[PDB]
Amino acid sequence: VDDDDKMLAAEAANRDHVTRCVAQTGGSPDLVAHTAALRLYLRVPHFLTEWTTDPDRRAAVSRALALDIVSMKLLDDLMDDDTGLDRVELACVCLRLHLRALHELESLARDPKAVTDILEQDAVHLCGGQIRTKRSRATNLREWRAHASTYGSTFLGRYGALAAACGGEGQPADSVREFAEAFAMTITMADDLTDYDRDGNLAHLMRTGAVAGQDVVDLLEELRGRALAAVAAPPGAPGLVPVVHLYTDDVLVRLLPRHL
Amino acid sequence: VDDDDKMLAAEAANRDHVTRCVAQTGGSPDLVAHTAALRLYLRVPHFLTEWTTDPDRRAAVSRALALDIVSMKLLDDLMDDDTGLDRVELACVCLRLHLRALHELESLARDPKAVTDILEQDAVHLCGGQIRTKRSRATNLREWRAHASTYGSTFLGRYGALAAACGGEGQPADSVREFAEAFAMTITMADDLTDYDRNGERDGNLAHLMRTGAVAGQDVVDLLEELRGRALAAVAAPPGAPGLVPVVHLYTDDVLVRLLPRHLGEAGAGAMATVKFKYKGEEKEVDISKIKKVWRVGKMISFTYDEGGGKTGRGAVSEKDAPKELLQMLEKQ
Repeated sequence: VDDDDKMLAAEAANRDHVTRCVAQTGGSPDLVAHTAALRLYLRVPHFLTEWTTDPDRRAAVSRALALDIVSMKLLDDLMDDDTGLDRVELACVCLRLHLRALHELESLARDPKAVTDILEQDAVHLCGGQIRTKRSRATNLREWRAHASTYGSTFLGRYGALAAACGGEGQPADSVREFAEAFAMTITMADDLTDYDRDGNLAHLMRTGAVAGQDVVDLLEELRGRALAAVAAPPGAPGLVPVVHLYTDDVLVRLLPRHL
Repeated sequence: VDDDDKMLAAEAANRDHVTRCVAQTGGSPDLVAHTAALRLYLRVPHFLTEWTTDPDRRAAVSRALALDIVSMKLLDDLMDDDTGLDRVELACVCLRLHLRALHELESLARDPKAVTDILEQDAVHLCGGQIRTKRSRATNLREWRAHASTYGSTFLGRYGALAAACGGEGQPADSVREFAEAFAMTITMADDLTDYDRNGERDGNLAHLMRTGAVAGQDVVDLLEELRGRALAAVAAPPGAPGLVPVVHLYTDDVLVRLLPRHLGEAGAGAMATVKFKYKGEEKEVDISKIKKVWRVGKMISFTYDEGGGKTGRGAVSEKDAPKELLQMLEKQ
């Protein structure tokens, strides 16, 4: 029973918890399936809970985070209106998943108040951030990274902080968040360079020559370094070291050559 | 500074808290103006907090409720997507207002879990309820009422419970939510009978079912009188919110007097009234519609009526056996 076996079971359990929840509140098969197809979004709560030593607590925080992350993904589907999904379903299941997550997270938190503290603290940075992102599109790496710091880093940073708040004492909360913010930007770049083929896209700027390949490599190496430092803070999440390498190397080896 | 002046001030203070909070998140002026226009959504929290004795707590709860009610209104605008407002602003301001409401309410709650408990308890009823409302359009009053009890009654009942949970001591939790649920249905009928023309709404719409013939006017009156009675009962429960009695009457009577007649017509209030009397030895009954002239002689009401053809009828009844309709023609003749 290695780390891959824990990750795979966590991912399956998060998926089942989300799909049961979407189904019982009236989600159509198409909306249930859409939800089941959010692979990395169902998997990333396992990474965020790597510092949680009680295996029962860890599975309960992981699936609570999966409900809210999926909820925020459906809200994001609702603002783009481009899935061909029923907007009533999208909106109603979005609210249902989010309210369940609030309840599951508040019942695991040392201090239930800490859930609403973390969600309010940078709500304006996150929500005002997403508005500015979709208004003025990026024209160089500086602007791309600034925007990806909100809908990517601040977005996962919050779930990092929530995993530390509900994962039992001792967790180095600042390092969990630091990990989430660095990892989020690696996978946001990945998504950008995948979702070009599938206007402020890093892929487009790379291909037009507004952004240079070596700069993207340097950012990825900076984010790798930031993620490795965060998981070496005491106590430490050594399990995340191969994870940081896997997602970073994948952008360098498989995705960068598609745009250069 | 009586109850009408407190109620205006509370809406204006909720409006200020909500519009500032929308502007600070990067909501455009149009979206700020949209939330400012939600007058009843902004006032309703004043009704829900009427039982709160400490006025600094009252104003805090009231504005925190306004934040989440408006947020959920933005979510609704985002699912219909017909406002012309930017979808990204609606979603991001929706989330932001909601997260600020959770923080403010959790700061005032007796229990740290009470807010998320109330929001979770009937989340499936509310969320699955709204899905089925748009999935399967109501074709009669029973169906209209069952749909309306989720996105109206359950919707506001939750803010009722949160007002009680966040409103310190002397809150009859069950009665506050009872009032919210009955009042929400009164308000939801008013919206349907209004938004028929304001929004051009047809499928599942109560005004359409009334005009179509699918729902009878008298059944609508009875439901309004039931919701009035339910709301009056809730605000009479000790320690009482007597300030809410004229508010219940105002909204119910407005549906009865102003909106109903636009969908019923000549006389949509049930059966045509009659006058019973004896005349030349026979039992007689005439419809108010056939009564020509009507006048008073002591306690007696004397009158003529169209008997069919050119023939004119004659009668006199005691004022004790006169229908209100005949006595009204007395006053207006």
